[PDB]
Amino acid sequence: KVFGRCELAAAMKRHGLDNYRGYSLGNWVCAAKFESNFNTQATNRNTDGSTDYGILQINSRWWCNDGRTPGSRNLCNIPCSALLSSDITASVNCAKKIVSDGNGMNAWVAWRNRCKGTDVQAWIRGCRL
Ligand code: NA
Repeated sequence: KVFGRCELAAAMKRHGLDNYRGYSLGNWVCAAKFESNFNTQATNRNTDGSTDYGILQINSRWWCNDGRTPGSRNLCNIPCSALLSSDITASVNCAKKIVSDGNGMNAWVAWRNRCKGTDVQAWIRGCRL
């Protein structure tokens, strides 16, 4: 499913992402925008053989099992395909684990390169939150 901006903002807020680990909602929406263009079905393969999945482009090397990443850790205890659902619940539960890992949102290269230090608040402007 491709989410609308405000629709995603509302869903993430509902799933407890607003200010989670002190990252405001604007951050999560910005990240999702640039990682997957708000599409829960986005997949991208990496040169190391791992693949990123879903709206937050979660990587198969550490967080999910896709059966084809040798030496995967599967730290969110899920198949990667679960990350492609129209329901963002598992994506969200796993993102919380990631962002708590030590590097916070720097784990998401597009957040770091495109959202960090910007007025991320603009991503939720106009929504009924
Ligand atoms: Na904008």
